[PDB]
Amino acid sequence: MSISISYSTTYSGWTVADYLADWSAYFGDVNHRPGQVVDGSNTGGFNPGPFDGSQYALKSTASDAAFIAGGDLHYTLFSNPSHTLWGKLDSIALGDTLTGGASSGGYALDSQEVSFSNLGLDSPIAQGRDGTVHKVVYGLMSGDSSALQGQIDALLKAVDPSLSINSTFDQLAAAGVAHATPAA
Repeated sequence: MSISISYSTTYSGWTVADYLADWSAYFGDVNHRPGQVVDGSNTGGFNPGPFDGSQYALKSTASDAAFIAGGDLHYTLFSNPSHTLWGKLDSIALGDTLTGGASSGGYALDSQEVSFSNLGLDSPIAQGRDGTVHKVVYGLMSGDSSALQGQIDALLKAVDPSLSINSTFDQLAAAGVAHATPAA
């Protein structure tokens, strides 16, 4: 039930908060909003889709950044409550260069920098766009990871009250929550 974090050794001395503030700005905002949607540019994709998946993945339109959201996710499109992403969010993986899809056995990052697993998030359809899953993932699409940061901060303090998003990855490794992965 405890949050698990992976990080490239490159980020060992970063705080989680500082990494996510930079990642949000580096990915930027794909502008998935009325009158701005561009299929194959700023929709992302589900595995296996078309409107539900064990993964939802999106590449930046500003940089090589990409994320993969993992769990059991559902998008309502026009159906009440419209344009809601709901369901279970277990993991967020952040890095560069999205590959794959259903036919490849899933989505993958060429360079996975950081991931957060065992997030334990579950938002029902009835909450619509006010659901935590919706707000966490939409923040990643739109250059504001405040919602994700708050959920990670809460999960860390729940493992041990000395931990927070102001901890470095190396501090979270010493606390048994985080695990170093190979550098790009």
